[PDB]
Amino acid sequence: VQKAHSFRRKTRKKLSKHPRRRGLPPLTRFLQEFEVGQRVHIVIEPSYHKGMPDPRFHGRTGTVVGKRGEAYIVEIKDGSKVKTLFIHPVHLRPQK
Amino acid sequence: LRPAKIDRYVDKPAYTRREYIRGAPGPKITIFDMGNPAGDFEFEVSLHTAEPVQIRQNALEAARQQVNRYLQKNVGRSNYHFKIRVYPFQVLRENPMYGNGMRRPFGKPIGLAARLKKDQKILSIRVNRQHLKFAIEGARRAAMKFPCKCYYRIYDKEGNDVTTKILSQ
RNA sequence: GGUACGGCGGCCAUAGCGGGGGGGCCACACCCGGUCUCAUUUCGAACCCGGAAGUUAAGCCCCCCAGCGAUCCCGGUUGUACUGCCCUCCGAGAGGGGGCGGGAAGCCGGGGACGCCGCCGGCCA
RNA sequence: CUCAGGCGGGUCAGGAAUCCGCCGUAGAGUGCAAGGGCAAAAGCCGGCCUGACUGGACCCGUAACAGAGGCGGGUCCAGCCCCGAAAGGGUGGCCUAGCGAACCCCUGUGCCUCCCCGGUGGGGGCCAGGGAUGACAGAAAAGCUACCCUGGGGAUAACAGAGUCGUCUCGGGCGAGAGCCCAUAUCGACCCCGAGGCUUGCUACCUCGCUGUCGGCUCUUCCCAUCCUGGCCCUGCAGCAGGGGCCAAGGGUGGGGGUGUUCACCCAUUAAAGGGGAACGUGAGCUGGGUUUAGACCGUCGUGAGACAGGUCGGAUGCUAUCUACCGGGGGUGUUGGCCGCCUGAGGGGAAGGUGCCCCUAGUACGAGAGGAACAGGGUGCCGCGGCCUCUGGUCUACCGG
RNA sequence: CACAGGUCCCAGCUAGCCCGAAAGGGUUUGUACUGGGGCCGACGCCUGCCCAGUGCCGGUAUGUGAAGCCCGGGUACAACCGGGUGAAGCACCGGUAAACGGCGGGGGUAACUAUAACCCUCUUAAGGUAGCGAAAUUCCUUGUCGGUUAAAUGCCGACCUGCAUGAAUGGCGUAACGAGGUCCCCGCUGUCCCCGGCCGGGGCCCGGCGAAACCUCUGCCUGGCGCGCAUGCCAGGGACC
RNA sequence: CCGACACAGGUGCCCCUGGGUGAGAAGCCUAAGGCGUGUCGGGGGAAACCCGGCCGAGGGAACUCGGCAAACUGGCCCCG
RNA sequence: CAGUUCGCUCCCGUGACCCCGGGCUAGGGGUGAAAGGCCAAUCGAGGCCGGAGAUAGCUGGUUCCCGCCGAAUCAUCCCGCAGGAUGGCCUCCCCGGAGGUAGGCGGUGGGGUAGAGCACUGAUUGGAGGUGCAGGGGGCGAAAGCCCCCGGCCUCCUGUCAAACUCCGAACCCACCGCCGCCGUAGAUGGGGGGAGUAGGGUGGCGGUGUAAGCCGUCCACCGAGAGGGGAACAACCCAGACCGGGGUUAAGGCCCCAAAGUGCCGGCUAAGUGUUACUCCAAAGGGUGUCCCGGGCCUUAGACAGGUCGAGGUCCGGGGCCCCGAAAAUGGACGGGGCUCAAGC
RNA sequence: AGGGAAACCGACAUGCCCGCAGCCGGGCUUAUGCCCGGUGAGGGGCGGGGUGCGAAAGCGCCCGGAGUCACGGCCGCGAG
RNA sequence: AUAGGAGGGUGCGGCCCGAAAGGAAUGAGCCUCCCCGAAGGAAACCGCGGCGACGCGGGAGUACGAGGGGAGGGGACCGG
Repeated sequence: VQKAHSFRRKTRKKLSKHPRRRGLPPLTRFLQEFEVGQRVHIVIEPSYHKGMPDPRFHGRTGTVVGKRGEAYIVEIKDGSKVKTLFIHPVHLRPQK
Repeated sequence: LRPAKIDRYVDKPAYTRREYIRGAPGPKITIFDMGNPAGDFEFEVSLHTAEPVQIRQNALEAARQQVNRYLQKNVGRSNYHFKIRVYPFQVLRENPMYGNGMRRPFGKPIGLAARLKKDQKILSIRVNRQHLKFAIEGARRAAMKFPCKCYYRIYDKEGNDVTTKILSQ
């Protein structure tokens, strides 16, 4: 039986957390800052449910191209299409 | 009862989650320890399988019964420890087939079997020096009831292989 | 510059749990009393207001351990289990094997580990 | 503020009423399925409130890559607000389900508009919310066809063919046990490994611009897992007979009753009255009893037309042999010139033979007895084959007679 | 199928039934011993219960019920809204089964063992009466018993357990009748054991007239490959025309 | 004449039928009338086989789904 | 003879009988002793002409040559499933101007599969210890109660598991950055426009399902849409990707004859015509002092076994290679054939 | 001269930045060619403007002049 | 009239035809000799290695080699 894709489809392990990492994460990831042109990895924090990108884009690396509110505008290349996402800094990590 | 060659092989995935398997049958083998489990026995004859095999609970029960009868007759209840080291977990199913064929062909449970790996011990008979020949004969009789090639080895208390050493003299 | 002093943090168990010894210049506490501020779906037990008669008994601070938990290094199991590419290699079949490239988990033995580190201030000098 | 559960202690009070202390990483709870997340909370108990709001942007998903009406979600700007000391939080439910185009209609709210102008009643238009299409990207909708018709499909069933052997038939390994003892004279549990394609099934690979079905008759041929006939081994084989097994396919394996039957059952004989393959051999060989059209009756089901792998009566079988095939009959060439005659036999075909009974051995061997063989030697029947018309019978459209 | 016979329904004439667009018309130069419309189907004995369901007929107090008409609102007039009157038809009541069709189930049953037969009671209208029954109806089925045969999935008689018989879509019986289906007996016979002779017409040869169906080209086999059953392909065998 | 035909069908069996046997307008033979044009001829132990016909010892349905086909009886008088 | 006939046999033959001439009933109509029968060889709705060249997603056909590039049968939607639309994949033309990334090395991130394991959730044999636990049943006692067991629940040991388990966890895959390599100013990545075809796929490896065949996806290698050289023929297997005329060397593989190339060389094995099979085709469990070997043993060269006397090696065990039995089918026959035994087998 | 359902309102003849071809100047290069610096039509991007929704912000469409006619060809729809 | 394949493809050999359009007496097939030759490429014999099949160094990159040229003899075929 075909199943359509939803936000939490097949995310039992991808969006799970380590048992020893249960609770609030350290505030550094929440309060980190980025600059235009910087490249950041998309690593979702399951506890924070706001500003979360689609899990299909988890683990990719994107380019910051602006900012709106408290969310960063991240551009990715899915195949040959440019996709723009609004991701909270808690779901982001600097490259290197 | 269908031929055992249908289930002898382990190509299919493991099917042992009773929480989600509906109508899974209850075991037909209930005794796994016999003789004197706490006895102090010098030697242990273990029967290993040569290939990864699935042994049906029917075959396990038949081997248990015949080996136990032989051991009781020729050794004595207080002079051996016959143990089966594997429990049947895999659930054997069958296609439930006026009368459709291959339509909705997922099978319904029909039996149980134990899945083993290469060079895995199936059963162990602990005995003293005198009853080693009887233990070997019982192991051979058990092996004759299984769907694969099996061999036997003799170990001391520590676990060293001394089969040739002992059987030679 | 010292200090078995405190406040705000970083990594978030190699830092935890459980034990042993040591301390009261200042500082942190226990604690004396509830008119005023505040509160009990009763209780000044907590929270809050007012202080020093006593105490270092313990929170706290200094030092130590390897019982549990965690986790880093080395040696054995072992280049074992498993696996990417090629194959006119074997096997009745299941499946295995050769060449080049990767490589565990668990267990055993010997060490490590009873946390590092940053900003500021108090007291003394 | 901290749960579920547990431990020790308490008047009624016990397993469970209501309490007190300790342990307790969540083993509780969330409005609801599952997954994930939540412990000075997102859980429990309280205070206030309505942001479950108005005017709009950009982006992700349904729908990766890679197009989308509708729908859901995320990040924001402004307005008016809620909570809080403040930071900060609020565009419903901790995240993922609980729902839906066009046309038409109802409601709110302000504006535009109705054919030469102006007023009134009424109509039309823009924006927002609502009434549903579950076949859920949105026709309003019951059946028979056996009187059927058309276009196709081997993209798709029934018979047959092909693959497989679950099932079917037939073997093997081990040996618990039954056999006075004795596992293997015979049977052989519980288990396990195989062979054939002779039952049924599964698949849908060839065949739907057509390959005619079951059964019977006629005829040909082949396999052995052998029923009898030939020769042997073990025996719980005294003889006569039995049980198990081996080599062996030259020959035989027949006649009848009911039934369309194959099959199965039964009768009298027999040495036996074996199982199968050949497009379930054989309809350009036959028959047409069964099956499967068109007529009709009964039972049951349906309001009905009708239906029934339920009975029952009737219901068509086309052929001038093109090639090859086998059966017999002829004309040529070649075989180092032609012709007449008699031979040889490389090869092919055969069953040219098969099988009962009777007399003696012999009422002997064997055996307590009953009962009862064999080697050898003679006779003859039946089935099959190849010939003949002296005898017997048919015919004798020559012939003679009534 | 029809048929004579049985029985039911409509109709007193400008009727009942029917053709048609209408005008007019058929039954009708007719008149209930008649015209029209269904079902069964000579003849003999008979045809039981049920009106809840569907249908038909009569009543219709009462509810609903279209247009038209009336009243009030609205419109300088209408459109429009509310109410009153309200036929037929439905709701409602009754008759009607030789109208369509139905005629089960348990609680039970006891006395002898089965049997249960009379017999009492509830779900909905009633619970199959007289007859017939393994039947053109019976699944199990080749039911069981008896006769017929040496042998009987047949036929005849009986039993009742009627999957799923039945009274006018009639039940049962029936003399005579039948190119209807079905079983048995005497006799007869080449149907058969088991086939053999003979007659005439074809077949065959010779002289004439003289086509058509059909036709990719061709045309030997065994075991294989292949779209899985090949004269043509592969390896072999054989073969003068 | 119709059926495409010098078609074994249909139309038209629409009107009539000497002698013998015989109940008979039956079957058979024959007179009148007609024909040899229901139109290709010839050959032959010259077969097998097919279609029409006759017979067949002993048995008498053993055949077959089923006595299909054929055979048995057969007219008249008397009894019954 | 005949688009319904002929022969024998059979039925009615004074009646509801048979036939003839003149008339009437005409197509959703007539007529019908009811068979959907008959109505001019036509009847479940006649014939003729017209609408009409009706329509169909279904079947068939579509005509000259060479040259260049060259697919697809997979995603969403449809009363959609033999049919269409939007995309993906092909081709042709044009604008733009400085980059791009199929492969690789190192780095920064993501993962929870194979394997493994019990630290959670659910399963699992036995033993030991602790708990009166609504267990439960007995001894014990008028009754309240104790003493026994068995069971339930915890810790440990022992022996086992998981597609809907995970304290751990690869190979490997993906995103991005630097570089090597390659492509690109003879114009790539990219953008615009015109024209399509494709919506049945098959073989092969892997995954779920099924007794199996098979069905359903996935990998893009080969046929489809592909020549040549081989596997005996063979779609798919091996070499190999091909303009035309010549010369040479090699690939797959092959060398006893068919048939080009060795009756080639050394060491060993097989006695079964086993085999003469890379894969498309290939028989098992179980057994063999049959042979050739390896490794462990106990006795062990006047002493070990076979039968207290001889007087040289025995007696076991676990394995490896080849072979043997287990092994029955239908037209006569299949290592491709002949045939092959220090080989022409392995 | 576009925006809007309608009433109706009603825009850059270049303010600025990158920049290919071409042009100019310089260096290497035998030459071609390469590199560097300016100007750069066409191209891209800002800024500003008209109208529709709004309280406004902000967005959609549009604005710094290329269209029109003809011959021939491919394709889509309807007619057989 | 002893021979097997969808009737054809590659190469040549018999028998036959062969004026014109094709070459050719301004020389055809043919015979002899000389030169250069791409990729490729031997052997006689000498020494050595290997149990052996055989190989290594020299001979030698030699003879030969697709093709590209030249000279001599003969005198009518070659292509088709």
